[PDB]
Amino acid sequence: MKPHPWFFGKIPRAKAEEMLSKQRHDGAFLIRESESAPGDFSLSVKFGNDVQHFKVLRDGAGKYFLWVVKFNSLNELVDYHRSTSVSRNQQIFLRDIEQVP
Amino acid sequence: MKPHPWFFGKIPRAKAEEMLSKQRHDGAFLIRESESAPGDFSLSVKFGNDVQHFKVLRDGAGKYFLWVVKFNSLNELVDYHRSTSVSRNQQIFLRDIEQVP
Ligand SMILES: CC[C@H](C)[C@H](NC(=O)[C@@H](CC(=O)NC)Cc1ccc(OP(=O)(O)O)cc1)C(=O)N[C@@H](CC(N)=O)C(N)=O
Ligand SMILES: CC[C@H](C)[C@H](NC(=O)[C@@H](CC(=O)NC)Cc1ccc(OP(=O)(O)O)cc1)C(=O)N[C@@H](CC(N)=O)C(N)=O
Repeated sequence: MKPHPWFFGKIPRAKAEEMLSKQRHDGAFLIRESESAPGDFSLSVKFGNDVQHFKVLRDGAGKYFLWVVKFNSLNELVDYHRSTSVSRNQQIFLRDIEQVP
Repeated sequence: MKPHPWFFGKIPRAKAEEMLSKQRHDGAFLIRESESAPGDFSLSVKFGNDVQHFKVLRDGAGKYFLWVVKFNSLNELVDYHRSTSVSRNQQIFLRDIEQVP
């Protein structure tokens, strides 16, 4: 197993936008630890000339979700959204960022 | 910025032990998403011929901690424990795993 290329920890929201702006393909994303909401995660995704931000929500048991379907881990939430759009306005599917070697 | 080499998402506790057992230096670690406690994180660390597991605890606001000092993110908790032992029985400091290229 290898570490996930999408977990950036505590990077500012603006930094996520700076990074994803340079990505070529829509869907390029990263999970970050919110600075405005300590203890919560945020999902930042590239789409066109913009970067969309989503709150990773939790149900009463601690399961994670964006809209309706929830999971036992961020890992599963991320994988589910690689084939089910994270957006309700466009078909945007998560894909790993082209990491800098 | 680059993704953190310590976040492995949802990997089994046994898999974390398998991986860390191969690491040469004490302190080599990874953060994983608990399978027994969905929504919670676990910290696995190598020490000698064993792999120690810690529950990443949360306070009422969602801050993370192992013992007493708490942080606004897993990222900060991890960095704090690179210079303050995660153990009360041995001086074990977190250090990035020697990732396989
Ligand atoms: C345009 C992207 C998506 C579609 C849209 N996003 C949103 O509504 C954003 C709004 C925002 O960024 N406010 C500052 C949600 C959001 C709110 C705060 C936030 O703070 P940071 O952790 O500091 O970045 C991050 C994201 C949405 O409808 N989100 C849904 C679904 C979701 N899980 O976010 C919602 N608002 O419940
Ligand atoms: C030997 C390692 C450390 C020192 C020790 N660890 C512990 O007590 C472990 C016990 C355990 O693994 N039970 C199965 C805590 C622990 C408990 C459950 C667990 O489940 P998984 O997410 O499925 O792996 C992981 C770790 C401890 O005293 N931990 C403290 C501090 C902490 N934050 O874990 C505690 N138990 O509160």
